[PDB]
Amino acid sequence: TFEYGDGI
Amino acid sequence: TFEYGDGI
Amino acid sequence: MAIYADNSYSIGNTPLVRLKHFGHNGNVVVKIEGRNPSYSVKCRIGANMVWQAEKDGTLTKGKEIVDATSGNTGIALAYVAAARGYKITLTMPETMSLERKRLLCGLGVNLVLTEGAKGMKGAIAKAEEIVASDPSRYVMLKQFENPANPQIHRETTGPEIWKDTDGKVDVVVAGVGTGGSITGISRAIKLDFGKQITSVAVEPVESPVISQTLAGEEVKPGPHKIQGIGAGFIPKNLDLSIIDRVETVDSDTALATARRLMAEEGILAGISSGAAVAAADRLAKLPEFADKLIVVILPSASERYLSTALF
Amino acid sequence: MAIYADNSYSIGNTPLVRLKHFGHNGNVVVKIEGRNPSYSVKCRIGANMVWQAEKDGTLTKGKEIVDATSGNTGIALAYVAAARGYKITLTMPETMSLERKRLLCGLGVNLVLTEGAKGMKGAIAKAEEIVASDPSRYVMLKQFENPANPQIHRETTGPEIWKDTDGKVDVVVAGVGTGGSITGISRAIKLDFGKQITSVAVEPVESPVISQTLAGEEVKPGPHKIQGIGAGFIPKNLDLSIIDRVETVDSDTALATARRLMAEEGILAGISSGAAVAAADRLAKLPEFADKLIVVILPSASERYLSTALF
Repeated sequence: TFEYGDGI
Repeated sequence: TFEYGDGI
Repeated sequence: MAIYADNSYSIGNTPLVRLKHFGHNGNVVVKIEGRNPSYSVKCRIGANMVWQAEKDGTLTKGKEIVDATSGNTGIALAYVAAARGYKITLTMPETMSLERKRLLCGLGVNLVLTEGAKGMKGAIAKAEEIVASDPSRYVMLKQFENPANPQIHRETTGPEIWKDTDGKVDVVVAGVGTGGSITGISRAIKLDFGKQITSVAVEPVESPVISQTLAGEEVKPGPHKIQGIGAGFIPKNLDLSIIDRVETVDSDTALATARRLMAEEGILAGISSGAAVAAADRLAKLPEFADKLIVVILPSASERYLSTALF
Repeated sequence: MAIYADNSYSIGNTPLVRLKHFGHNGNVVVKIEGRNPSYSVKCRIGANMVWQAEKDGTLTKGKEIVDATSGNTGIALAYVAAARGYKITLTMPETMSLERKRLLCGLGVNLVLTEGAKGMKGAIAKAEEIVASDPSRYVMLKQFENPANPQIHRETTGPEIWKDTDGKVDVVVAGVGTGGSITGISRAIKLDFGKQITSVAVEPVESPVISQTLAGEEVKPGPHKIQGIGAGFIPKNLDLSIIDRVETVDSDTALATARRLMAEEGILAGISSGAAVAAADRLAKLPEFADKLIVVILPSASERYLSTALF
């Protein structure tokens, strides 16, 4: 999963 | 490895 | 004549393709940003953030690029740093998809992996920590706030949409990560070309912070699988003032949609491309949008997602 | 205006980038065919072979595409079949790189895996076997002999090179698989635009059947790792008459060269792209080629080679 800017 | 048309 | 001095200059001019199995009578058209160096829309900001920093004097020979990113922006900065001869360090959680560690390592990136349980914040902390050690040596480009992000979209992505639709575009649908794409495109079309289109931001239903913010509700970010969007906060590079509508899409549907693009349209797009199309399809099937031309940004290509959940 | 009716029409218009760490004073420029739907030069023949078969009446609604290919041509035909609504079966040895089995499966391809120890011949046998079961239902496009292969390169790839160099191109360097690329490009530039350039075919030193043939020596194919070239025979779609020179390159150097393209130029190219550049660099460093503009085809992108030997 992606949270707080993760994966950008 | 690639032989006789393999990988095209 | 048309020979680029290095790969950073070959950005953009991505094509528009009409969808056959989405929308209503061809009202949905997609812009394939996977057709880019480094295979994503971020190649545009990777290039322009470096170019601007050079023009500003903040980036010079000798100085090193340091930044935190666990997505396509790292790959974009990596190829630009390689093309233009900069050293680059990227920080990211120790929870990366190996291939990306190799792709980045292959690109010459100095990988600094942080603890995973910290996530992005861990990584940004390490980035700023490293910049602190010699601010004279390190420049952080800051994609979430660097105005050179939306500016490149205003100067290229937006004008490409205008030109290729002959100014007939009525709606732009784009997922929001940094917000740069929707912001620049919207500014270009509404302010530079003067057409009052409908700008649609897309975010995960799992983490609908833009929707909650605009509704004056409690902002509750959450985890999701739509890589590239849903930062869990409102980034400085999202200009809420040009956003006309916000659509939420769930991870499973975004995924199912990306699979349909491949199987039914022969379009190889990433998870977030499926999200943008699912949102666009919904609008395209409202009678209010029936005679409107809807342009959807597809941010990346699907081979960057082999071994995720897409395949 | 510029909206493609389906993804097959978005082929080509790939960019030229000047190399900084190869050649002599910028005489080497690369054409990035990785910037294509399905990420390879084969998207061009995938499209045109289907288009021609439609125009010929040999391909019609209901009829199924059947062919043998363990390379990029399968991916190209797959995306075209998906875009235009054809069913497709591809045969290939049971020795494929899973990701490719999934990519193809994701594209809707009916995968028929044959025994590996048989290699391509096993697969082609099964393809023709399947076509025999109902020749009225199945059409095999035959990339090694189908004239629609080199024709698309004569009509697009060649003219793009001419236009983007303003007719200043002096040399074209291209690896040979089917031979379609070098054949069409050469025909375009020499016959349609009338310029006497030097056409350079590239093949693996491990399997230099073109070199051996032209020298009147015993033809001895062999195994190599340069995916996409070195078929081990002279294909019908290689027009030897337009080939001015043949350069051989070894697998290790082709690989090392592709790695340099990534790390030093920020160009994400495949193994065969490294081979083409290694050959071009050699010519570019001969004084006879010092004031000559050399254009090198880079057939594919490197993410199609994560987990090969490139990474």
